[PDB]
Amino acid sequence: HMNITDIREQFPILHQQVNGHDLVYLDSAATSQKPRAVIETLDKYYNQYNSNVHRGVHTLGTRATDGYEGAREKVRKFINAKSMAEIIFTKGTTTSLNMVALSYARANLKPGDEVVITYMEHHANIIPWQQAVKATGATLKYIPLQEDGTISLEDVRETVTSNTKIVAVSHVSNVLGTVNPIKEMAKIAHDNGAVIVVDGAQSTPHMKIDVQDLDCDFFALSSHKMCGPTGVGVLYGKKALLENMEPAEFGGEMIDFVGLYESTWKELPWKFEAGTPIIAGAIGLGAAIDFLEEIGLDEISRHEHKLAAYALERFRQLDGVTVYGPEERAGLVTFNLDDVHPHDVATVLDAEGIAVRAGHHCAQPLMKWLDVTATARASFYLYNTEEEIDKLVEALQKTKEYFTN
Amino acid sequence: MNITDIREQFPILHQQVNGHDLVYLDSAATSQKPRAVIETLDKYYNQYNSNVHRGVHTLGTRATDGYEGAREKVRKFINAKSMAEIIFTKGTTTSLNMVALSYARANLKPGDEVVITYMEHHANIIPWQQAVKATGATLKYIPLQEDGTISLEDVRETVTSNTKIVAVSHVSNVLGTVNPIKEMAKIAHDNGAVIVVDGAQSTPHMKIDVQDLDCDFFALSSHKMCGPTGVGVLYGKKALLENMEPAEFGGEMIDFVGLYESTWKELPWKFEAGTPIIAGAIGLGAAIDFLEEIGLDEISRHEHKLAAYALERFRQLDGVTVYGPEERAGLVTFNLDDVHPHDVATVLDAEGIAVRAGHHCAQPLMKWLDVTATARASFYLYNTEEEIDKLVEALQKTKEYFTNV
Amino acid sequence: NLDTLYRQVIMDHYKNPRNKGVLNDSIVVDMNNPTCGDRIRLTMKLDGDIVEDAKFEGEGCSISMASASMMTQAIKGKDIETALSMSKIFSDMMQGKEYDDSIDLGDIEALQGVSKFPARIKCATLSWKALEKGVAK
Amino acid sequence: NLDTLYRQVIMDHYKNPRNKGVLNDSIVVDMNNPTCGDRIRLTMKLDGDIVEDAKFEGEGCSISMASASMMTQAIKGKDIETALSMSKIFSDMMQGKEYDDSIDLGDIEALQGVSKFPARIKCATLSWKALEKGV
Ligand SMILES: *Cc1c(COP(=O)(O)O)cnc(C)c1O
Ligand SMILES: *Cc1c(COP(=O)(O)O)cnc(C)c1O
Ligand SMILES: [Zn+2]
Ligand SMILES: [Zn+2]
Repeated sequence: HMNITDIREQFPILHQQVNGHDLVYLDSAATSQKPRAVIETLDKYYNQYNSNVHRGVHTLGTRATDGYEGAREKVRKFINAKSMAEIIFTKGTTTSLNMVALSYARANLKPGDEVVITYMEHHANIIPWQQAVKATGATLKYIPLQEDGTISLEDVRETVTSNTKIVAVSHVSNVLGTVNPIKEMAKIAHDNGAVIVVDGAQSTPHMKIDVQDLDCDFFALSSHKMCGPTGVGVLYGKKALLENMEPAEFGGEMIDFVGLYESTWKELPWKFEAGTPIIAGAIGLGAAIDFLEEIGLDEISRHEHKLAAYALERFRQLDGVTVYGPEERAGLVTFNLDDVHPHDVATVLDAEGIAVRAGHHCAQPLMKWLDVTATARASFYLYNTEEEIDKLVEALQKTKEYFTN
Repeated sequence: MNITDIREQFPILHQQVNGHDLVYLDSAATSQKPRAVIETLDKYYNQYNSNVHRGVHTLGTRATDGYEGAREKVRKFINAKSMAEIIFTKGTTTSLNMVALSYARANLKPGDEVVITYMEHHANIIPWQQAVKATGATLKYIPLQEDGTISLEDVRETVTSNTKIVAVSHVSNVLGTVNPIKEMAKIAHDNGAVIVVDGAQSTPHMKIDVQDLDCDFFALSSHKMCGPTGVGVLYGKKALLENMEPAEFGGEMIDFVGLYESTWKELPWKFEAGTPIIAGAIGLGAAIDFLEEIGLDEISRHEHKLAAYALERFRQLDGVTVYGPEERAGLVTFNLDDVHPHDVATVLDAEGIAVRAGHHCAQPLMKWLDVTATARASFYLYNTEEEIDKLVEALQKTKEYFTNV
Repeated sequence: NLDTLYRQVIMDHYKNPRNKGVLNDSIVVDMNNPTCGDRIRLTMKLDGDIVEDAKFEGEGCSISMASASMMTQAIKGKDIETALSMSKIFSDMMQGKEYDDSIDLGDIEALQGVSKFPARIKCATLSWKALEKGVAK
Repeated sequence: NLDTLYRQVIMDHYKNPRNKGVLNDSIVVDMNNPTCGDRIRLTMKLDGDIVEDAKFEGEGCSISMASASMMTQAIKGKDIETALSMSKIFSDMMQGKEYDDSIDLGDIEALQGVSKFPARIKCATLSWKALEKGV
């Protein structure tokens, strides 16, 4: 399987020093780095065939259009959507989720209805619902969490009722590392006459996504977390639902006929793509998909499980470190050192060239659920090694000793 | 900087298409990029890609300083008073939609009017259509003079005390007209209305000063001004932005997130939800530096000279009707009698020449001109008189080709 | 030149179109070419499962209008969802692939040429796209 | 090393802060570090044109808390003009800049070290930002 040496060789950003130490990048959950395959995809686009897409009759226009639509097809296959009509390019998971809230939620919520979310949700998958319920007179409800930060199926069945129209849930928590039971949740949503909206920004880079097997109604993901360019992402939605949603934005490219006062929309998926699209980013997202598929997502998953187990074990041998979340997890650990603020922790680590995140990780309610003000988080991806976990743990030990002499 | 030096910076220009030198005359659809911008993207992904803002490691600092330094370059570029007034968006279409969603829908009641023009691009039509429909307001059209310019008298006739919004393109992408924006802003203000300027076609080609223009909103797209795709700017007067709700919700645009309620970040981040367009915005900044080093007044002088040379050469060819007035920006929209512009563009592309054919996202304009489609060559800083000659010789070949049948 | 993949017969259908006009008591589709500027208003009056008359009006390039003309004439009297089979064959023909050749497919085929000039595929497919939406339930 | 950031005086103000509390009839502003974890509530009672007392309550990292302590103490009895001048000097000090050493900062100068750790600028600046909004 994965030869970590050969994998790392393809990411130029990894081969540099920070404060006279080799960079130890453990912040992939905030954003991922890019292989040469992707950056060269951007280069070749701008060097050889940049042009507008679709409305066009010249040679470079054809190449640019074939690239953009070919990337759509790669995304469809990547997440196993039935049809290209169901894949929409957006600016990111945030925009994607907002599109569902603006076009779907505001047309299918009346008073008495419920949107059901989770305590562990990223802000992206909280605030749109907050705004949507307030616009429609509906109600926001939270599925409780178990001790270990996982969700039980019973608590979903208890929280979801016949009044629920929407359940929104992250596939993988970016703080707790939990893999939520999305398939089973989709079934409970369907049994109560609701749709399910899946925030997959944290699952899609690290595990295989099959939207048909998941039977999720909407699925959102961000290119920048999966070795892709910044500024692009995907909204998947079942075709039948997209057919009856109005566009979230209006302008060129998404229209068919424009009169002075009224207009008709293009067919799916172009219905939802107003204006000159994210041409190079979408092509580069397609190149990131090719790269990840050649390695294999099951292989990426196995690598991260091995790093997560190794990290956990080494962290239990460290006294005075609390890790949050369950045993079985994705490739991240959020933690605190007792009596050392996480800003101090991150400063010491960055002085040893180690990059982690400190703060609330865009999950403030989760922080309050954990009874913590802030946390530190190391996250792993296909280019991280056991050696880097050793550096992290040794730096945490130095941090401990440094503040308590 | 001579024209040869300038072309030297754009690798896409130095290639063959159908055995001919590329003759790219479609800058009004999208612009090509200098080495300075592409290398900006390269260096971002090779050296300091990381999430921006709430940040603790070294590369995060460099990424954030790059993103915010690009904001400052945009502010100075368009002479906005304050960074608070510069918002990074996906493009002009998004920008215009944000104004329609957050401003128009909070300031329109029955009886109120939104005033646009017949020459507007779709981006600056459909959002207004949707906004009037949602609020019970009325859309009104400023007529055009027979040569496709706007009269100040026609604006005064159309704008009334009931008008809340006037939306107008700075430069028509079809006619090449420069609309009297400054004087229009004054008439809008006199009638208790704000003005929204679609600046996608002016910003790449002439100096923008929003303080002298006194426009309330101004929208532009990076991809047309030698910048990366997927990024643009919304400028708005600080006092207006203060009282508009965000268009999108999620992380980065918040101060505090509780379960049911959240508070917004100060401007400009209020309007920037989610992981932002990090590499795109830094590369837009590099495009601005590149354009400033050449000088926008010089770019304008160059395009006026190409436009004059093109016009003079054009009617000394029989059988072409050109649309719009004599004094114009660096573009010509035209038709060859009895040859559909798709056929024109096919023959031109066979001689390596890239033009656009059909509507140009201005269907009402097409109907005003009594035409179903048009051809358009557009010029920019890297075009030459020689390429104009190639275009005209190819139009002659096109004529003679379709007469021999 | 290479441009003589604007065949003899194609230019004839552009010069002198076949079923130009409007049909009443009808299935009515209206379509624009995504590559903007070609408009069709395609009208089919059908006798159960067959198109007894098919007509169109539009404005557009030689290819789009000629393909509409050849289409309407090759689809006058057509039988079952064999019409859809013709469409799928046409789309394969544009992509360069070989097809199930000679289930009549009256005339057209000169549009084979636009397997080159891929920028014009949509120009030739407009009329056919209209048909496929015509029979969409 | 790290030793140029976590100076003795800084650690001392973190361990044993000077003006801990929230006090009375006053201007009270509370401020948060966008990089979550640092919260301050600054309390100042102003006597015409001079700050007779400043106190603070809060939680956060060493730098933010220590800077709050040092700041509150270095502003006792100073004028408003002097206090803003101190603040501008502090903000120059966080960047590379040369700054005017007229005007004693006492302990505050120990925070010079955070110029070499830009991710902590905001941690050191929080307390001062509180003052600038205070006026
Ligand atoms: C290009 C253009 C737009 C739309 O800009 P996008 O970058 O496509 O969103 C709007 N108005 C005018 C005049 C334009 O030229
Ligand atoms: C990163 C992330 C988001 C937000 O995605 P952007 O790409 O920043 O818009 C939402 N949800 C989860 C679970 C994430 O990890
Ligand atoms: Zn055509
Ligand atoms: Zn801090």
